[PDB]
Amino acid sequence: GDKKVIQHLNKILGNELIAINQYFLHSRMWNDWGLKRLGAHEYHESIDEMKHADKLIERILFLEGLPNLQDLGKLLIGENTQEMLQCDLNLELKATKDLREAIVHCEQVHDYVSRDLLKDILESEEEHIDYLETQLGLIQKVGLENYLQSHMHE
Amino acid sequence: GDKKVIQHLNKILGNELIAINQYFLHSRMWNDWGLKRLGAHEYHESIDEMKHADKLIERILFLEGLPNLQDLGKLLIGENTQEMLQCDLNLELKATKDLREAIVHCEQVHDYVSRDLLKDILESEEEHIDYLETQLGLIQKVGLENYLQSHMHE
Amino acid sequence: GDKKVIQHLNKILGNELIAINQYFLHSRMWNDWGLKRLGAHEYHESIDEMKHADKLIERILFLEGLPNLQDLGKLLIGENTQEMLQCDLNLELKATKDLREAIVHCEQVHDYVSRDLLKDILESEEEHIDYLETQLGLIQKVGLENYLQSHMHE
Amino acid sequence: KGDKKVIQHLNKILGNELIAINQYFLHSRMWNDWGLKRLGAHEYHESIDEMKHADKLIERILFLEGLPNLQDLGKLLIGENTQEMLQCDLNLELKATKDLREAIVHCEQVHDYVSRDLLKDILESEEEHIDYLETQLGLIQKVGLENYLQSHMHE
Amino acid sequence: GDKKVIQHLNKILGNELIAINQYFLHSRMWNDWGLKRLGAHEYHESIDEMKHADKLIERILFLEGLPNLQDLGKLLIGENTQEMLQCDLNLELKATKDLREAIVHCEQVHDYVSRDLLKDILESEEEHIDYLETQLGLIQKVGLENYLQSHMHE
Amino acid sequence: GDKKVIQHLNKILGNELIAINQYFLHSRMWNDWGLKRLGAHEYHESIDEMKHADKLIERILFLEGLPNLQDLGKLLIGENTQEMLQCDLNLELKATKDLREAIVHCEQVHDYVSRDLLKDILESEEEHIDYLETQLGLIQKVGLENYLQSHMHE
Amino acid sequence: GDKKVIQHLNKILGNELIAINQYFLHSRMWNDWGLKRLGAHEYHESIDEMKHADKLIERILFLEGLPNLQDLGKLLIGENTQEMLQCDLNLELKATKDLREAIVHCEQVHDYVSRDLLKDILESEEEHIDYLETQLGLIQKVGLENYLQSHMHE
Ligand code: HEM
Ligand code: HEM
Ligand code: HEM
Ligand code: HEM
Ligand SMILES: [K+]
Ligand SMILES: [K+]
Ligand SMILES: [K+]
Repeated sequence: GDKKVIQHLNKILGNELIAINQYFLHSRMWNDWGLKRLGAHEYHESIDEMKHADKLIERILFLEGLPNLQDLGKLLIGENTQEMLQCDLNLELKATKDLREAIVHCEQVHDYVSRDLLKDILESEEEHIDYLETQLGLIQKVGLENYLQSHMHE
Repeated sequence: GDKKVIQHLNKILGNELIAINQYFLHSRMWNDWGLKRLGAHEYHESIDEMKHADKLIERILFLEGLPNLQDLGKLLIGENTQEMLQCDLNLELKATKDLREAIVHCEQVHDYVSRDLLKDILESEEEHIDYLETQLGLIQKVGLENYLQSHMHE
Repeated sequence: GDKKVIQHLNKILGNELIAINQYFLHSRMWNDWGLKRLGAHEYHESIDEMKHADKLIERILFLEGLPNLQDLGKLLIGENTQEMLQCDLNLELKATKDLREAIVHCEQVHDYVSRDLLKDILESEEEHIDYLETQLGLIQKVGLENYLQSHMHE
Repeated sequence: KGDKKVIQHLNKILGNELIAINQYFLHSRMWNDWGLKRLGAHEYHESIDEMKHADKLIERILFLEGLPNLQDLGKLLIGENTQEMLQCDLNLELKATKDLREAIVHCEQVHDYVSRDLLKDILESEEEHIDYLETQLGLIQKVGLENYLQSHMHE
Repeated sequence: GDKKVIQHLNKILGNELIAINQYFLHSRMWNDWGLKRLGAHEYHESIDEMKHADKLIERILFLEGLPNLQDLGKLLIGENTQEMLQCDLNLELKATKDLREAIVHCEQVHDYVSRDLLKDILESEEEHIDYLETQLGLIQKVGLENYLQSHMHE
Repeated sequence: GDKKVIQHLNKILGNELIAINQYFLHSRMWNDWGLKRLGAHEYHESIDEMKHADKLIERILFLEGLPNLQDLGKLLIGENTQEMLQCDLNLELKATKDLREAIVHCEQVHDYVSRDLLKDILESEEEHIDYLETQLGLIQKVGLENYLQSHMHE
Repeated sequence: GDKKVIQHLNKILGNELIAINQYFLHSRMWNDWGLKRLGAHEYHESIDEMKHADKLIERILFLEGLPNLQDLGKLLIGENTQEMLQCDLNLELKATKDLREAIVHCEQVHDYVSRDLLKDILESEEEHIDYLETQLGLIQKVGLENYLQSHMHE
C-alpha cells in the first residue's frame, strides 16, 4: 500500500467517524422533539456513513495499513433544526474537499481501486449536500413553522 | 393531404415541442427545490405533450408532409412557482387558440380525421388549463407558503 | 459548480436535444415506410437520449447552472435508410468528441461526479456507434434489399 | 290508503331532500372546481346519501298510495365560499331536522309506526351531518381558514 | 367561456334535471306495481341522466358560469305503462332538439370540447329513444298484457 | 330520419359490401398461393368491413330506412399481389371520397350521431390506406420477390 | 378440376351469398323490433352461411376455378316475423335442391371430396329447415303473440 494513500484513507475515515456520531445525535434530537420525519432521514444518513467507514477500514487493512478509529474530530452539534442542518452541510463541504484531495493522490500513484471507492463515497456525499441545500431552501420558501410541521409525521 | 392542413399540423407540433421542454425544465426545477409533488405533476404534463407530438408527427407523415422538429420557439421559463404556473398557462392559452384555427381549417377541407386528432389534443390542453387555473386559485385561498408546503411530498 | 463544467454540460445537453429529435423523426419515418424493426430500434435510441438529457439537466441544476433547452442545433435528416443511419453516425461522432473534451475538463477541476455521469453517457454513445457501424456493414454484406426486408417486422 | 297527513308530511320531507340533493351536489362540484377535493368528495357523498333517503320516501309514499311530489323544488342555499357553503348546508339541516320532528309526532299520533321508523333513520343521518358541519366550522376557527382549506385540497 | 354556450349548457342541464326526476318516479311506480324489469331499466335511465348532469355541471364551472340546478321544468308523469313510455319519449324528442341547437352554436364559436360532450349525451338520448320506440312497437306486436307479463321479473 | 342521410348511409353500406367480398376473395387467393400473412391480414380487413356494415344497417334501421343489401357493385379483383393491393387501394380512395360527402350532409342537417359513426368508419379506412401505400412502397424498396417471401409465413 | 363441378360450386356459393345477406338483415330487423332471441338465432344462421361460403371459395380455388362473388341473386325479405321465416324456408328449399344436383354431378365425375363438402353443407341446411318448420309450427300452436313474446329476451 502507498503510505500517503493510507493517510488519505485514514483521513476520510476520521471524517466519516465524525459524521456517524453527529448525524446519529441529530437524528435522536429530532426524535426527542417529535420531528420524526427528520429523525428517520438523519438516521439513514448516519447508517450510510457507517457503511462508508466499513469499506474504508476494509480497504486500509487490505493495503496493510492501520485503520485509525481512535481519533474522533469535532462534532458540530446544532441546537435547532436550521442550525443542525447547517452543521451537516458544513461537515459535508469539508468531507467533500478532503475526498477530492485523496482522489487526486490516488490517481497520481495509480491506485485506481482506492480512487473508485472514494468516488462512490463522494457521489453519496454530494447527494447529501443536495438534500441539505434543498431543506434550507424549503425553510425559506414555506416558512420555518410549516417546514417543521411537514416533518413531524414519518 | 391538404398543404395548409400540414402547415397547421406543423404549427401545432411546434407548440408541443415548446411545451415539452418548458414543462420538462419546470419539472426538474421544482424537484431541485424539493417541491416533488409539483415536479411529478409537471413531468407528467411534459410526457403528455410528448405523446401528442408523436401523433402529430405520424399524421403529418401519413399525409405526406414533412414534420418540422427543427424550429423551436420561445420557452417561457418562470423564476418561482407562481411565475412558472402562469408561464405554463400563457403557453396553453396560445396553444389552444392555434388548435381552434387548425380545426376550422380541417373542417373546411373535410379532413375529419385530422380534426378529430386535434380535438383530442384540445380537450387535453383544456384539462391542463383547468389544473393551472385551479393551482393559481389555490395559492390565493390557502396562501403561498401553505400551497408550497402541500407540494413538498409526492 | 465550475462555470466551464456547466458550459460543457449544456453543450452535451444541446447535443442530446438534437439527437432526441433526429432519432424520433427517423423512427417515425421508418414506421411510415413499414420498416418497423428499424423504427422501434430508433425509438429506443431516442428514449435513451431523453434519459441522458434528464440526468444532464438534474446535474446542471444541482451545480446551480441554468439548463439550456432553448437552443436547438441542426438536425441531420436523411431521406433513405442508408443516409439516415450515416446521419445518426455523424451526429454520434461529434457527440462523442464533445464528451471527451468535457471529461478532460471535469477531471482537471476535480468534479469527479460529473466526470462519472459523462463517462456513462459516453459508454452509451459508443454502444450506439457500434450498432450504426454494424448496420452499415450489414447493408454491404447482405445487400440493401435483404437488409431492408429484415427490418420490416418487429 | 295511508293517512293523508302522513303522506303530506312524507312529501314535505321529500321536498327537503330534493333541495339538499341539488345543493350538496353543486357545492361538491364547486369545491372540486377549486381544487378542494376532499371537501368535494365528502359533500358528494352527502348528496348521494340524501338521494337514498329520497328513494325510501318515494317508495313509502307509493306504498301508502299517495303521489310522490318531485315537481316542487324549494330554494337552494348556495354559498360563495367554503365558510358560507358549510353554513348554508347547516341552515338547511336545521330546517330539515325541525320538519322531521313534526312529521314523526304526527306519525305517532296516527299509529303509523313504520313511517315513524323511516323518519327516525333519516333524522339520525341528518343529525350526523349537523355534527360534521359544526365540527368543520369549529375547525376553521381552531386552525385558521387557510390551514383548513389546505387540509382539504387532497383526498 | 362564451355566454351563449353557457346558456345552452344550462338549458341541457335543465332537461337532464327533469329527466332524472321523471325517470326515477316512473321507475318506482313500475316497482310499486310489480313490473320490476321496467322498473330496473328506468332506474338505470335515471342514473345515466344524473351522470350527464354531472358532466354539464363540471363543464359549466370550468367555463366559469353558474350551474342552474334551481329551475325544474315540468315532469311528464304517465298514469299507465303505455303512457309512461310515451311521456319519456316526448321528453327525449325535446332534449334531442335542444342538444342539436346547442351543438350548432358550439361549432360556430369553436367550443369544440363542449360540442363533443354534447354529442356523447346526444348519442345516449338517441339510444334511449331506440329503446322507447322499440318498447311501444312491442306492445303492438305482442299485446299489452303479454308485454307487461314479460316485465314482471328482473 | 332525414331521407338523404339514409341515402348516404345506403351508399356507404354498398361500398362496404363490395369491400367485404373483394377483400375476402383476395384473402383466399393469397392463402391458395401460400402467402398466408397477406391472406390473414386481408381476412381481417374483410371482417372489419363486416363490422362497419353492421353498424350502418343498425343505424339505417333505427332511422326508419331500408337497408339495401341487394345491390352489389363492381368488385375490383387483381390477378397478382401488386394488382390486388392497388385494387384495394382504388376501392378505398372511392370509399373515402363517399364518406366525406356523407359527412357534409349529416353536419348540414344536424345528424351528429350519424356523422360520428361515419367518422369512425373513415378513420378505419384511412388506416387501411396507410397499410396499402406502405405495402406498395415496400415492394419497391425490398423488391417483389423479397416482399412476397416475407408474407409466406404468418 | 372438372368444369361443371366448378359451375355447381359457384352456384351453391351464390345461394350462400344470398342467405348471408338475407339472414343478416332479418337478424337486424328482429333486433330493431326488440325480438332479440330471434335476432341472435338468425345472426348465427348468417355466420354459418359465411363459413360455408368460405369452404366453397377455398375448394373452387383449389380446383383452379374463379369464385364468383359478384353476382348476387334475389334476397327474400319479409315484412314481418311470419313472412321472414317463410322467406328463409323458401330460400332453404331452393338451396337444398341445388345441393342435391351438385352432389349427383360430383358423384358421376368422381369428385368425392367435393361431394363430402356439399353433403356437410346439406346437412346443415336441413337442420335449418327443421328449425324453420318448427318455428312456423309453434306460431300455430302457441299463437303469434305468445311466440313473439317468447322471443323478446335471449
Ligand atoms: C465505526 C463506527 C461505526 C461503524 C463502523 C458502524 C457500522 C455499522 C454497520 C456496517 C451497520 C449495518 C448497517 C446496515 O448494513 O444496514 C451499522 C448499524 C447500526 N449502527 Fe453502527 N457503526 C458505527 C457506529 C455507531 C454508533 C456510534 C451508533 C449509535 C450511537 C450506531 C448505531 C447503529 C444502529 C442503531 C444500527 C442498526 C442496528 C440494527 O438494528 O440492526 N453505530 N453500523
Ligand atoms: C420530439 C421531442 C420529444 C418527443 C417526440 C418525445 C416522445 C416521447 C415518448 C413518445 C415517450 C414515451 C412516453 C410514454 O408513453 O410513457 C417519451 C418518454 C420520455 N421522455 Fe420524451 N419526447 C421528446 C422530448 C423529450 C425531452 C426534451 C426530454 C427531456 C428529458 C424528454 C424526457 C423523457 C423522459 C425522462 C421519458 C421517459 C423515459 C422512460 O423512463 O421510460 N423527452 N418521450
Ligand atoms: C332527483 C332526485 C334523485 C334521486 C332520487 C336520486 C337517486 C339516486 C340513487 C338511489 C343513486 C344510487 C346511489 C347508491 O346506492 O350508491 C344515485 C346515484 C347518483 N346520482 Fe342521483 N338521484 C337524484 C338526483 C341526482 C341529481 C340532480 C344529480 C346531479 C348530478 C345526481 C347525481 C348522481 C350521481 C353522479 C350518482 C352515481 C351514479 C354512478 O356513477 O353510479 N343525482 N341517485
Ligand atoms: C362474402 C360474404 C361473407 C363471407 C364469405 C363472410 C365470412 C365470414 C367469416 C369466415 C367470419 C368469421 C366467422 C367465425 O368463424 O366465427 C365472418 C364474420 C362476421 N361477418 Fe361475415 N362474411 C361475409 C359477409 C358478411 C356480411 C354481408 C355481413 C353483414 C354485416 C357480415 C357480418 C359479419 C359479422 C358481424 C361477423 C362477426 C365478426 C366479429 O365480430 O368477429 N359478413 N364472416
Ligand atoms: K400549514
Ligand atoms: K431474402
Ligand atoms: K303469455
